[PDB]
Amino acid sequence: EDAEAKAKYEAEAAFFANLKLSDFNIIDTLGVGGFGRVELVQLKSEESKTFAMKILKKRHIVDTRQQEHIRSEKQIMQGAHSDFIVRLYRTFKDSKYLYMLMEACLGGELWTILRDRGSFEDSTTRFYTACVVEAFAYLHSKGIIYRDLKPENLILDHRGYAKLVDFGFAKKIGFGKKTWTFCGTPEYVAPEIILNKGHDISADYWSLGILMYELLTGSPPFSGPDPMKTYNIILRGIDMIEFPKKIAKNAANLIKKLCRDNPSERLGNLKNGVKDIQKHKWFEGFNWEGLRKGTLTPPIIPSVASPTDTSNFDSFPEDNDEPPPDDNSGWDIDF
Repeated sequence: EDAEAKAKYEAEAAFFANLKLSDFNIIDTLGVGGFGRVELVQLKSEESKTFAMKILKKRHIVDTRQQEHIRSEKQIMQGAHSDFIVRLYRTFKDSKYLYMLMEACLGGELWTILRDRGSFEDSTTRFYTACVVEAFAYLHSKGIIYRDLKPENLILDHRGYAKLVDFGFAKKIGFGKKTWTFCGTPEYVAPEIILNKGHDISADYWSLGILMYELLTGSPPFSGPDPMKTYNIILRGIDMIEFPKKIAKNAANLIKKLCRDNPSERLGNLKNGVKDIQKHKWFEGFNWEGLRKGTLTPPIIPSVASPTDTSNFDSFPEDNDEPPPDDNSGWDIDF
């Protein structure tokens, strides 16, 4: 359906080029962080159309020296056209804020669902991991590293399909090159990142193993009382970890194959690439075709009554903060 899809995407681009911020009403808050907030917004002329608007304070970006990361986030997410990646339709800007008009996924944050349930069963975790694998296949085929994989970066749509959000640390990297930024909490850093050896797409495969473990247990496999102990545990290796009994044999095999120390040895980096992950015995009987067609039934069916239903999210108080200072540095010229 390539010609149909291209026509649909062109029509979308033309549709969003014409919108202004005054075309939207704020419905409710979907998330609050240090970056800013994510507000559910409703198009005034078509009340069935709602979106997740991420609103970031520009001065806080400058203070944290995240300008390049944010520009990369916009470029990568706005150019990505994947059913397993939250769409970024367009951006806005004024002197104090950046605005990112994203696809609204009202099934809820995977991290809050994981919190409520404690842990996910094997088949549930398998569905979510397959969603991540498809997203990674797309990005890596485009030479993009995601880096920031964790439950907080996955969100469910109204169907229960999981999609990657937050591309703040995503980065395009050349063949035969590496990047050096230490991103993410200490529990999620690959060994090459801990040892300051540089990293590439292979680090994503490490994170995939971590994510499976966390989804199956509620906690990532390497965690100490302090960051240095955490890194020493990571250097000790996935094979030195005492896996809990609930993790199935094949899941443990796949986790160990993704979390190998040598980046060139990790599953997904070998001769058949991501196929080696998809063909792993853990995915025996998993219908990848049905997942990409949307016909596979998700493990958790969200209840969403309408495009303005935010009941799958935690409640958040309205923004009452002092506005940040203006930022006219011009680094946001493309927004």
